[PDB]
Amino acid sequence: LDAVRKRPGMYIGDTDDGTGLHHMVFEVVDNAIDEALAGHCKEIIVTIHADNSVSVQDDGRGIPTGIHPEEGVSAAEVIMTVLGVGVSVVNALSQKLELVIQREGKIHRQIYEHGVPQAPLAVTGETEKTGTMVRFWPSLETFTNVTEFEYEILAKRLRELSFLNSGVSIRLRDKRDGKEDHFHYEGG
Amino acid sequence: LDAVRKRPGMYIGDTDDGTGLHHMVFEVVDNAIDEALAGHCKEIIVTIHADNSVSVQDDGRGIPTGIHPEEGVSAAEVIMTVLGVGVSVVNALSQKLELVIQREGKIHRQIYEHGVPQAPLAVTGETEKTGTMVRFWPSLETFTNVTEFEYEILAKRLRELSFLNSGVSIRLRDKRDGKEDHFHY
Ligand SMILES: Nc1nc2ccccc2[nH]1
Ligand SMILES: Oc1ccc(Cl)cc1
Ligand SMILES: Oc1ccc(Cl)cc1
Repeated sequence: LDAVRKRPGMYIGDTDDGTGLHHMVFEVVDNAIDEALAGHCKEIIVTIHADNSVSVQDDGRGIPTGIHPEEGVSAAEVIMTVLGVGVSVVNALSQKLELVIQREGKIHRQIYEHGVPQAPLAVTGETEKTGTMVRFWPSLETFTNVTEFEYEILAKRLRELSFLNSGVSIRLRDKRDGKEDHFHYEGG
Repeated sequence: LDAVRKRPGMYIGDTDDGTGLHHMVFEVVDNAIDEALAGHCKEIIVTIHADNSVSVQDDGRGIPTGIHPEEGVSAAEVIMTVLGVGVSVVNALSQKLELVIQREGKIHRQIYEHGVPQAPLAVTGETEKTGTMVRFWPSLETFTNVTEFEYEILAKRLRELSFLNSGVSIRLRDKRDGKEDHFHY
């Protein structure tokens, strides 16, 4: 990840005008849509939290959690820490990132700070559901000037995406003011 | 450097009891002694600053500044960013690190934050002197509980080093309370 940290602008885009900041959300959304398309129901939920973090949930199979034979860590960690631009870029440029994977009846949890995992991926409990959740706090050392998420920028893009991804329910929620939207095109 | 950031205790030592914190200084000192040993004047200066940073100076040749052909960056940056344990570990676990190299008639400067160079090593002026200086601010995300440098822990180790490295003068200065020592065999 040190390559991304050296020159963040080359990977995410402009880090001052807010375009790079919103590209962080859309990179994560692309991965979530990818996961949601594997299942039958297919719903993603994008939430803008009151602390200007964004979470993206899907109800898909869940990112692989088993140990990678070469890397010697969970396959989830490899995805988050090895170099669309990749979710590893989002992780690198997030001062905090929370990963929650529900898979094979188990809840898996891991926390990152500036791309560095705080502990190995851990099974913390049980679940009937499946899916992946990523919540990230954009790094204020990287992202300057425009640091807060504009609802309209996300709402517009997710609406455009709904028509290209048939059968995928996309929910947008803003916990700052309670505003929400539901984009679900069922064509074909 | 992510391997170091992932498990800092495994490289630097215990990050809670103060062992790792002080080992940061000693790793930098090891490189300063190597550089001092191959200079005419053989002195290093370890300074504890008021803002809880430490700087280590030598008056040796200055570490190499030319572009490393494989890595494509200054040889100094390769030393600071690629894996005694090494100054790259110290760089990775410092919230800020200032590098100053005096070599071949030129002053070179570079700043790192958490091991990440803020710009390429740059020529900032002219000089007659030679040597290397590294000042580092230990990351308060990594180093907990014991966050401040104890003078006597550093003085004890530098005394031991002065006997082993007989030719090398070692000065220790505390800018918080004006305390100082000069170890030389
Ligand atoms: N605050 C902060 N910024 C960082 C950048 C890279 C690795 C660790 C870091 N901690
Ligand atoms: O919902 C998701 C799924 C995958 C990833 Cl990397 C992030 C969010
Ligand atoms: O004085 C010195 C010399 C070399 C290094 Cl890497 C750091 C400090």
